[PDB]
Amino acid sequence: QGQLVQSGATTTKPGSSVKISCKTSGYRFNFYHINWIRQTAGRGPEWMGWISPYSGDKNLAPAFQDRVNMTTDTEVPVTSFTSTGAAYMEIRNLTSDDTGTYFCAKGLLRDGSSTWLPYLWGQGTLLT
Amino acid sequence: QVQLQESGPGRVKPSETLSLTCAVSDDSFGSSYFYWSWIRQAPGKGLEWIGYIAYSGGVRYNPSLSSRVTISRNIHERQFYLRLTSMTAADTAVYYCARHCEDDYGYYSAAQS
Amino acid sequence: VFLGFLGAAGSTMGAASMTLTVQARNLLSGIVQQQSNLLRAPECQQHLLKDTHWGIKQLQARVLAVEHYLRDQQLLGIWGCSGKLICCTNVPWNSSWSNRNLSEIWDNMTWLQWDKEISNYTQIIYGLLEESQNQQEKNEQDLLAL
Amino acid sequence: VFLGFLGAAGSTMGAASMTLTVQARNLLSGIVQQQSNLLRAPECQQHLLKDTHWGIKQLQARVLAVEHYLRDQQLLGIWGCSGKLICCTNVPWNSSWSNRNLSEIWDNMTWLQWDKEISNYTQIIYGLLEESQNQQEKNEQDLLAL
Amino acid sequence: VFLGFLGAAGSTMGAASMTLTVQARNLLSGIVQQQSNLLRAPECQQHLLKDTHWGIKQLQARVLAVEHYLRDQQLLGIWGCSGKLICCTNVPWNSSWSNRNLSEIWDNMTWLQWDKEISNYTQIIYGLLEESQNQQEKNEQDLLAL
Amino acid sequence: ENLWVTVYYGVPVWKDAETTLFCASDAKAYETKKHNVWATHCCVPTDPNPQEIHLENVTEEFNMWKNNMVEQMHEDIISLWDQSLKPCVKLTPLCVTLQCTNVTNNITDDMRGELKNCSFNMTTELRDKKQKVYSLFYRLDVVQINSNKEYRLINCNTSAITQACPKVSFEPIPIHYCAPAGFAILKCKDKKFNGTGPCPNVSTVQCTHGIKPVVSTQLLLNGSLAEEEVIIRSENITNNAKNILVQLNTPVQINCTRPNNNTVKSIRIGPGQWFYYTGDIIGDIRQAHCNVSKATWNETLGKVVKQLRKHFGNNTIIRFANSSGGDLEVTTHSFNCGGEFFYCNTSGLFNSTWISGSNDSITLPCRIKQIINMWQRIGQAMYAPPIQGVIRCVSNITGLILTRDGGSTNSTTETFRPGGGDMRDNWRSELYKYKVVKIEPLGVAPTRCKRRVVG
Amino acid sequence: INCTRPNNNTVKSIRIGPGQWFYYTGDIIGDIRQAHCNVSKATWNETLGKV
Ligand SMILES: *[C@@H]1O[C@H](CO)[C@@H](O[C@@H]2O[C@H](CO)[C@@H](O[C@@H]3O[C@H](CO[C@H]4O[C@H](CO[C@H]5O[C@H](CO)[C@@H](O)[C@H](O)[C@@H]5O)[C@@H](O)[C@H](O)[C@@H]4O)[C@@H](O)[C@H](O[C@H]4O[C@H](CO)[C@@H](O)[C@H](O)[C@@H]4O[C@H]4O[C@H](CO)[C@@H](O)[C@H](O)[C@@H]4O)[C@@H]3O)[C@H](O)[C@H]2NC(C)=O)[C@H](O)[C@H]1NC(C)=O
Ligand SMILES: *[C@@H]1O[C@H](CO)[C@@H](O[C@@H]2O[C@H](CO)[C@@H](O[C@@H]3O[C@H](CO[C@H]4O[C@H](CO[C@H]5O[C@H](CO)[C@@H](O)[C@H](O)[C@@H]5O)[C@@H](O)[C@H](O[C@H]5O[C@H](CO)[C@@H](O)[C@H](O)[C@@H]5O)[C@@H]4O)[C@@H](O)[C@H](O[C@H]4O[C@H](CO)[C@@H](O)[C@H](O)[C@@H]4O)[C@@H]3O)[C@H](O)[C@H]2NC(C)=O)[C@H](O)[C@H]1NC(C)=O
Ligand SMILES: *[C@@H]1O[C@H](CO)[C@@H](O[C@@H]2O[C@H](CO)[C@@H](O[C@@H]3O[C@H](CO[C@H]4O[C@H](CO[C@H]5O[C@H](CO)[C@@H](O)[C@H](O)[C@@H]5O)[C@@H](O)[C@H](O[C@H]5O[C@H](CO)[C@@H](O)[C@H](O)[C@@H]5O)[C@@H]4O)[C@@H](O)[C@H](O[C@H]4O[C@H](CO)[C@@H](O)[C@H](O)[C@@H]4O)[C@@H]3O)[C@H](O)[C@H]2NC(C)=O)[C@H](O)[C@H]1NC(C)=O
Ligand SMILES: *[C@@H]1O[C@H](CO)[C@@H](O[C@@H]2O[C@H](CO)[C@@H](O[C@@H]3O[C@H](CO[C@H]4O[C@H](CO[C@H]5O[C@H](CO)[C@@H](O)[C@H](O)[C@@H]5O)[C@@H](O)[C@H](O[C@H]5O[C@H](CO)[C@@H](O)[C@H](O)[C@@H]5O)[C@@H]4O)[C@@H](O)[C@H](O[C@H]4O[C@H](CO)[C@@H](O)[C@H](O)[C@@H]4O)[C@@H]3O)[C@H](O)[C@H]2NC(C)=O)[C@H](O)[C@H]1NC(C)=O
Ligand SMILES: *[C@@H]1O[C@H](CO)[C@@H](O[C@@H]2O[C@H](CO)[C@@H](O[C@@H]3O[C@H](CO[C@H]4O[C@H](CO[C@H]5O[C@H](CO)[C@@H](O)[C@H](O)[C@@H]5O)[C@@H](O)[C@H](O)[C@@H]4O)[C@@H](O)[C@H](O[C@H]4O[C@H](CO)[C@@H](O)[C@H](O)[C@@H]4O)[C@@H]3O)[C@H](O)[C@H]2NC(C)=O)[C@H](O)[C@H]1NC(C)=O
Ligand SMILES: *[C@@H]1O[C@H](CO)[C@@H](O[C@@H]2O[C@H](CO)[C@@H](O[C@@H]3O[C@H](CO[C@H]4O[C@H](CO)[C@@H](O)[C@H](O)[C@@H]4O)[C@@H](O)[C@H](O[C@H]4O[C@H](CO)[C@@H](O)[C@H](O)[C@@H]4O)[C@@H]3O)[C@H](O)[C@H]2NC(C)=O)[C@H](O)[C@H]1NC(C)=O
Ligand SMILES: *[C@@H]1O[C@H](CO)[C@@H](O[C@@H]2O[C@H](CO)[C@@H](O[C@@H]3O[C@H](CO[C@H]4O[C@H](CO)[C@@H](O)[C@H](O)[C@@H]4O)[C@@H](O)[C@H](O[C@H]4O[C@H](CO)[C@@H](O)[C@H](O)[C@@H]4O)[C@@H]3O)[C@H](O)[C@H]2NC(C)=O)[C@H](O)[C@H]1NC(C)=O
Ligand SMILES: *[C@@H]1O[C@H](CO)[C@@H](O[C@@H]2O[C@H](CO)[C@@H](O[C@@H]3O[C@H](CO)[C@@H](O)[C@H](O[C@H]4O[C@H](CO)[C@@H](O)[C@H](O)[C@@H]4O)[C@@H]3O)[C@H](O)[C@H]2NC(C)=O)[C@H](O)[C@H]1NC(C)=O
Ligand SMILES: *[C@@H]1O[C@H](CO)[C@@H](O[C@@H]2O[C@H](CO)[C@@H](O)[C@H](O)[C@H]2NC(C)=O)[C@H](O)[C@H]1NC(C)=O
Ligand SMILES: *[C@@H]1O[C@H](CO)[C@@H](O)[C@H](O)[C@H]1NC(C)=O
Repeated sequence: QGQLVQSGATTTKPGSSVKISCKTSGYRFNFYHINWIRQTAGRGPEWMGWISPYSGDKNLAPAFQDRVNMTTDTEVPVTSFTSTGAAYMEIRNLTSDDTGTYFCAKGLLRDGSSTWLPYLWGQGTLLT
Repeated sequence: QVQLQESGPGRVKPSETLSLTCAVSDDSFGSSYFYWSWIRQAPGKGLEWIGYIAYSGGVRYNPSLSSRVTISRNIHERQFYLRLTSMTAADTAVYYCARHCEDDYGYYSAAQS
Repeated sequence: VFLGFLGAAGSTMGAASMTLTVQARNLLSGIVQQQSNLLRAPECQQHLLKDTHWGIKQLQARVLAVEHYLRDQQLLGIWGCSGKLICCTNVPWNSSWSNRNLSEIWDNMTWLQWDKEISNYTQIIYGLLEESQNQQEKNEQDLLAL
Repeated sequence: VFLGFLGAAGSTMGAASMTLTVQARNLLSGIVQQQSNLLRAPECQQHLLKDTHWGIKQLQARVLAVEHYLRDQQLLGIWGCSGKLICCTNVPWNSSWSNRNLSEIWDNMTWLQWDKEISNYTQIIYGLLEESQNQQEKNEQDLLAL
Repeated sequence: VFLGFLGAAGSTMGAASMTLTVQARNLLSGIVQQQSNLLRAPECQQHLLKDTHWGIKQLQARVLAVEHYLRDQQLLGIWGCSGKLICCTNVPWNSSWSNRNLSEIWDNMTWLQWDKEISNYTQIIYGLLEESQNQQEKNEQDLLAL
Repeated sequence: ENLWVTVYYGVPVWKDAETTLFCASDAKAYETKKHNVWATHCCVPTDPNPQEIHLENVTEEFNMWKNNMVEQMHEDIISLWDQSLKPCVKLTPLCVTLQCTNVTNNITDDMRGELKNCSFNMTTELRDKKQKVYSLFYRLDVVQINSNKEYRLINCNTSAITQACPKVSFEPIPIHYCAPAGFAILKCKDKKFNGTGPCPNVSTVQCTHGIKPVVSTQLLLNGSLAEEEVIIRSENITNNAKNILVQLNTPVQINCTRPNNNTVKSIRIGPGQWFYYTGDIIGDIRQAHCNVSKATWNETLGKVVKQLRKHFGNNTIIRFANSSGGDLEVTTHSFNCGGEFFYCNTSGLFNSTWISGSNDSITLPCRIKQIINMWQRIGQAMYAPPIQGVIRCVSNITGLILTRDGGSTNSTTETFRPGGGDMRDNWRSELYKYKVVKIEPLGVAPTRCKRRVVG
Repeated sequence: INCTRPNNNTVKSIRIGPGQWFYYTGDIIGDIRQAHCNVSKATWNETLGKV
């Protein structure tokens, strides 16, 4: 029932920082987590990190621990059980190996063991 | 309600002032959320809403005749009146006083009109 | 630590089901202070109830509250669940009501949106609930006619 | 198919005992519509209760109904049968009350003429019912004084 | 032979615990005669309740009585002891409340001076009583989330 | 094995409901007021500390226009007014013909026939034998029925009149409205969130905050202020039909004084001393007025038109110059101060660049009536007893009541006039954040567990 | 049974108390006829017979 819209794609030369925006709707943005994952061209795709829109606690892979800054905009209420929000993703040092497809996803359940597990994905974006 | 007795001068000279009276019988006046309007009808043509006075106080008239129309409401006298200054031959028409109730709440003992 | 009255209204159904006593208490500790009439005993006798129909009107509001309590305790009674806050029944769950799995229901949904999703079939479920007991009534009936 | 409210009043005691939930419901769904005050909330505020003592008088009638419910639930409570509609007790059946056999009672008599035949000894049976529990109270008393 | 209403108020706690049904009855047989309104049905219609606010005032007193009953039955309900007059719980007895041994309590003290000695910690005990159930709620919660 | 239904008692579930609220007075006993204050002395005391339980994650829809808590409070205020008026002295025999003449306004004051000197050929009993007394009457209270300076009090041929007891006080005190158990009051605590819509931030309360029943018509007085930006409230349609509600973030101050030094006279009417009146003024003859700092009112009006083009959404011509009236209660800021009822010309506040400026503080002329028809439908009018000495009250102006003149002229026309809206709108102005719901604590859900064993 | 009062009453003597408070009967307009009720003689004789 929810939807995850992603920002427009753009190519920037290595060395500079960038920002991806993932806009939400069709659910309660503070209920489910937000995951960011990359599909590497030539190798296996790797999970990058997740952050809670409500708790604000963030946990990243050690492969992107000191290279990624996540931020979650405060949700905007729509219905009695639907809100809209914005999730932002950032990289500090750019390189040629950073080229690949990127996706933003939401959580499956609110509690339990499969809380932060990606469930609903965005359309994706392409890089340098 | 069913007895809205009108009174006044059916004969007015030009450049004078036309005052009219509309008396209500069934005391639905004191009930809130009631709008009491003055309406005229030119023969052959359609009907034109002149002005309305609210349960709190007269809010608006018609923009064409806004400065020359004044609707008063004598609470205790059980009536409400209309005044129209600078009477012209174009204002020669048939005048009525009509009632209607709009409820933002829809919260009453019965259904209103 | 306890979130307070209706605190888990936005929590998962499992979390609210853990603090249902909290919601149960506001049925009694609103009505303990009013029946007390201890702070009401002396203030101008019985809060001057002569020529004050608001006093009677107030009283009628108190009546509606205890009347609602009696409605819920009656329903728990005719379902054979009077003494317990959580009881299991014999009625099987017809899938047409909701198709959601258990994990999605108890760890992904709140009681509000659940009650909104099932408000359509509540009467049917109550009918099975009033009916199913009737098979227990009948088993006791077999034990009665020997 | 269910005969309706008080439908089995002329049926055998066994048949009515099968549809006691039906008679149980009219204790609640008369009083759910009145406590609702949803159709009463807007009609001339609270049905003009000022200078109308019929309104209070009406209210007193509603009070009597919930008061009667509380009398029956109290009796089920002090007999240790609160949660159940059919409960068995420890009181033996003294034959002086009625000499009729089981088949003649449950397959030949209605609850009306039964209640009329036993209205004479109802108080005595209630006394044994209030008394017999007291031996359970005493067994729990043995478990209390160790 | 039964000492009568509140007869064992000066007896040892064990003796009163044997006749708790006696004290339980005055909750119902004061309110059966008033809800009856049989001797009230004909006397000047409904005891002239027009221009007599004592009639409404009287009625409000009747309301307070059934309201107090509902408070006690609610407490028995949320402690899972609705159907029984004597129930054992899971809450352990903290010695800070009273240091007296069992023999001194049940064969040397009356319920009055006991209730006076423990009125200080009643709220704490009720809190453990509302809390302890919550571990039963949680065990049923384990059975719910499978 | 399979899935089975299980009963849950006490689930956090609620539905929109209208129920009977009750009154509550702050637990001061109001001993420093000398009588009862809206007869709310006899009203359940508030808890020493109220319990407000925040509800994490909860988003609920509010509607201040469909709240009905407003209609309930409105009827409660009306009925309290009647309950306080019932035992007081009704001036039915005082509608005798009066012989009145005009008396001069002072040469420092606008020459108006105002405060009329009236003699009474009325007899009370045979004992009086048509005593002749004189009283001072404001012009609005009297009408010239027949010529030769013959007069009667207005309304006397339409309806009866009753005199407010001198002892009872009209000062509004904070009243907390409480819901019974099984019902609840939901409070939206988002400060910027407009009046209606889904509130992401919801708390639950047993009783609302202290709401003062301020009787007002044009501008709201002594209310509560919205935090951060001011708030503007219309209905969904927004097209010349509703009444614009305004809630300010900063209060303006308004001082209203009646300089006339009134006294007492014509005491006994009925068996015993039963009626108060106005003796001759002592000292100068000054007309009532109210000042409002011209600087602050120009700033506040500026921020208002900024927020008007904000909620409007479209640049458009928004004027204030004009103002239109029905009756009296919409042309004048009607309100109550110390027991006297003031009616004020607001044209200086609602013009176009009216300042310069021209005054340090804008001054508004206010006339005074002792005969008022607020909640007196058709039948029973009220006489406010005269107040001895000079009158002066300071009021917080927290809100406003406006009305548009929407007109499809391609954004050319759009004029906002100070309507004299109903008093219920005043209650909506403070009940916008609250809402009444009933708890439905019964939830059934499947957990695949069955009570196989019976008994 | 049809019951008619043929007299064409009006209104008069309005104000008694403070304000117009009392209704009365003006002079009749038209003929002076006394009130009456008809009942079909056939049907009433049949009904009395069955009674
Ligand atoms: C979204 O939802 C959230 C969740 O509900 C909302 O957050 C809530 O907001 C409430 C209002 O702001 C807040 O209420 C606070 O209550 C606290 C404790 O309540 C007691 O005390 C206050 C008075 O406080 C004083 O006393 C306490 C001790 O009792 C001291 O600790 C304080 O420092 C004060 O000295 C009483 O009124 C209550 O009845 C209780 O007895 C308070 O701490 C707090 O007071 C502060 O804020 C007040 C304004 O709201 C202010 O008047 C008061 O003086 C305090 O201000 C501090 O800072 C100023 C800075 O200048 C300083 O001058 C003062 O001296 C003081 O140090 C509140 O009253 C809820 O607790 C809060 N709940 C949560 C979970 O966050 C949120 O509002 C809402 N927002 C939106 C936009 O939707
Ligand atoms: C309102 O709605 C929101 C929905 O958004 C809801 O938030 C959910 O809250 C529930 C619980 O109330 C969560 O459900 C459980 O969460 C368990 C995890 O809790 C721990 O881990 C969190 C993640 O930390 C990661 O990152 C850190 C680095 O920062 C890293 O070290 C960790 O190892 C981990 O990778 C953490 O946020 C959380 O909070 C505390 O700790 C962090 C630091 O770690 C601190 O910053 C916080 O401020 C805070 O102090 C805590 O540490 C999760 O494990 C659990 O799943 C199973 O595991 C546990 C065992 O740990 C089992 O006991 C459990 O039963 C499960 O089987 C379960 O998922 C849920 O995740 C939230 N959802 C979110 C945030 O989206 C609110 O509660 C709602 N509130 C109301 C009132 O309704
Ligand atoms: C009001 O009071 C009256 C009292 O007069 C009461 O009527 C009693 O109703 C109860 C049930 O409600 C009856 O009790 C049971 O009846 C079982 C018999 O039911 C079947 O058989 C009937 C007899 O048919 C005979 O004749 C046909 C030829 O016409 C023949 O083929 C049959 O084999 C048989 O010999 C029959 O009337 C009945 O009704 C349907 O069928 C007939 C056609 O057969 C049709 O014409 C009818 O219109 C109707 O469609 C039905 O077919 C009886 O067997 C049973 O005893 C045991 O057997 C069954 C197994 O069959 C067990 O399940 C059961 O538990 C028993 O152990 C039992 O006696 C009782 O007989 C009635 N008494 C009468 C009529 O005097 C009303 O119900 C009361 N109502 C209320 C609301 O209180
Ligand atoms: C108000 O407060 C007072 C407190 O003062 C309280 O009195 C207590 O009452 C309880 C019972 O209600 C007593 O508790 C039990 O008493 C048992 C003894 O009862 C028998 O023995 C009594 C003593 O008789 C001695 O003397 C005679 C010679 O006179 C001699 O032959 C006997 O062998 C014995 O030595 C006796 O008074 C009593 O009364 C009847 O009999 C006498 C004649 O004997 C007659 O004169 C009296 O008028 C009366 O008819 C009776 O005979 C005691 O045994 C028991 O302890 C255990 O033993 C029994 C088995 O016998 C077990 O069944 C029992 O469960 C115990 O395990 C227990 O102590 C208590 O002693 C009283 N305390 C006093 C008097 O100080 C009132 O009851 C209170 N009332 C209320 C309403 O609260
Ligand atoms: C919005 O909020 C504002 C908040 O301020 C409201 O404005 C307030 O209104 C109330 C009620 O109208 C006012 O209360 C009045 O205060 C008056 C103040 O008078 C003072 O002086 C009097 C005379 O002084 C002499 O006598 C005393 C002894 O009595 C000597 O000590 C003194 O030295 C002098 O010799 C004093 O009598 C009085 O105590 C004050 O000190 C009072 O006079 C007034 O009492 C009259 O009204 C009572 C109620 O009807 C009545 O019972 C009395 O008998 C008497 O007739 C009353 O207490 C607030 O003063 C006023 N606040 C201000 C001005 O700042 C506002 O009403 C509210 N709503 C709206 C719509 O604006
Ligand atoms: C609204 O208008 C009223 C008028 O109705 C004003 O009330 C009057 O106030 C004046 C003061 O401005 C009063 O005049 C003064 O009265 C004093 C008290 O007199 C009483 O007490 C004395 C002492 O026991 C008795 O002997 C006497 O009989 C009275 O019972 C006098 O002491 C004053 O005299 C002194 O001062 C004057 C100058 O003021 C000197 O010339 C004298 O020689 C002497 O030294 C003075 O007479 C007047 O009495 C009040 N009227 C009434 C009816 O009492 C209100 O003050 C006004 N409102 C406000 C807010 O001001
Ligand atoms: C019970 O009794 C009452 C009497 O109190 C009857 O009411 C009267 O009814 C008669 C008709 O039978 C009325 O007489 C007619 O009035 C018409 C209306 O007059 C008003 O409207 C005109 C037009 O605007 C005004 O100019 C005028 O000033 C009035 O305000 C007239 O139009 C009639 O005149 C025409 O008809 C007559 C013949 O009927 C011709 O001779 C004329 O030339 C002209 O063509 C006529 O005058 C009378 O006015 C009523 N009385 C009152 C006080 O109003 C009730 O009808 C009766 N009950 C029943 C059931 O009949
Ligand atoms: C409506 O107008 C009235 C004026 O008639 C106005 O009332 C006054 O408001 C001020 C607030 O600015 C009150 O003053 C404060 O009162 C509190 C409560 O006791 C005190 O704690 C404050 O002292 C602290 O703050 C001062 C600076 O504001 C510091 O200088 C001081 O050292 C303390 O730190 C302060 O005194 C004032 O009491 C009222 N007046 C009366 C009579 O109550 C009211 O604010 C206006 N309405 C609104 C909604 O603003
Ligand atoms: C308060 O503001 C809300 C939000 O702007 C208004 O509701 C909006 O109304 C417009 C026009 O009908 C819609 O396009 C929006 O979708 C509505 N939003 C929400 C959240 O309801 C509401 O009408 C305003 N109430 C006032 C001004 O009294
Ligand atoms: C009116 O508002 C709409 C929506 O915000 C905007 O697109 C449009 O440009 C505005 N037009 C004018 C004239 O303000």
